[PDB]
Amino acid sequence: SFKDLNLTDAQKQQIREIMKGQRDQMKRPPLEERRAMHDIIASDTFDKVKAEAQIAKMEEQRKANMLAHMETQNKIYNILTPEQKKQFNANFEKRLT
Amino acid sequence: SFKDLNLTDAQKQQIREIMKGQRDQMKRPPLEERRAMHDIIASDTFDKVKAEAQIAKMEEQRKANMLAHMETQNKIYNILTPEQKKQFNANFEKRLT
Ligand SMILES: [Cl-]
Ligand SMILES: [Cl-]
Ligand SMILES: [Cl-]
Ligand SMILES: [Cl-]
Ligand SMILES: [Cl-]
Ligand SMILES: [Cl-]
Ligand SMILES: [Cl-]
Ligand SMILES: [Mg+2]
Ligand SMILES: [Zn+2]
Ligand SMILES: [Zn+2]
Ligand SMILES: [Zn+2]
Ligand SMILES: [Zn+2]
Ligand SMILES: [Zn+2]
Ligand SMILES: [Zn+2]
Ligand SMILES: [Zn+2]
Ligand SMILES: [Zn+2]
Ligand SMILES: [Zn+2]
Ligand SMILES: [Zn+2]
Ligand SMILES: [Zn+2]
Ligand SMILES: [Zn+2]
Ligand SMILES: [Zn+2]
Repeated sequence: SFKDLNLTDAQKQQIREIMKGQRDQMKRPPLEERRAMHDIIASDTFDKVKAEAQIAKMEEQRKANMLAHMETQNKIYNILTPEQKKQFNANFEKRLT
Repeated sequence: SFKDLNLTDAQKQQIREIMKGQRDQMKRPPLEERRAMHDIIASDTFDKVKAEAQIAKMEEQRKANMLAHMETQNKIYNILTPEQKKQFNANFEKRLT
């Protein structure tokens, strides 16, 4: 939640420039992934080998998405003032998502 | 100047580290050059050969100073974002030193 940091107008513009500078922006849990999960779950046995293959399948896409996310967050962190960084870091310590 | 350069606090710290890292590094003794220049000017006749020797001595100090200056500016340039580099380059066109 960047919005509780009292972002300056300059910082709001800088965030826009960062988010345009790293926009993917991917959709919400691909239907294909869900359908593969569905096939594993709605079966009379749990197929662990099949499940492992399903879990691994989008590893490349996850890597690209998570790299973009982390780089974006790092860029935003670095436009913050020392006061804002302390608040961001305190908030980080309390959340688990 | 740094005119319209939106420096991150991380980059402002990096600049301080660069500028401290050049202000200490090599020696600066310039009063001797100035005193030799003074003695050429405040003399009953102009000694061209002596003046040429003073100028050549000054080239040593100029080299040291210019190398330090350019290296410092290069280090600063390389902490900048692409947007900031474009602004730095535009500003460079308007400044004289
Ligand atoms: Cl489904
Ligand atoms: Cl069956
Ligand atoms: Cl069966
Ligand atoms: Cl793989
Ligand atoms: Cl943490
Ligand atoms: Cl310069
Ligand atoms: Cl300069
Ligand atoms: Mg060096
Ligand atoms: Zn900007
Ligand atoms: Zn389904
Ligand atoms: Zn199915
Ligand atoms: Zn069966
Ligand atoms: Zn296993
Ligand atoms: Zn793998
Ligand atoms: Zn993200
Ligand atoms: Zn995150
Ligand atoms: Zn932490
Ligand atoms: Zn005299
Ligand atoms: Zn002479
Ligand atoms: Zn300089
Ligand atoms: Zn300069």
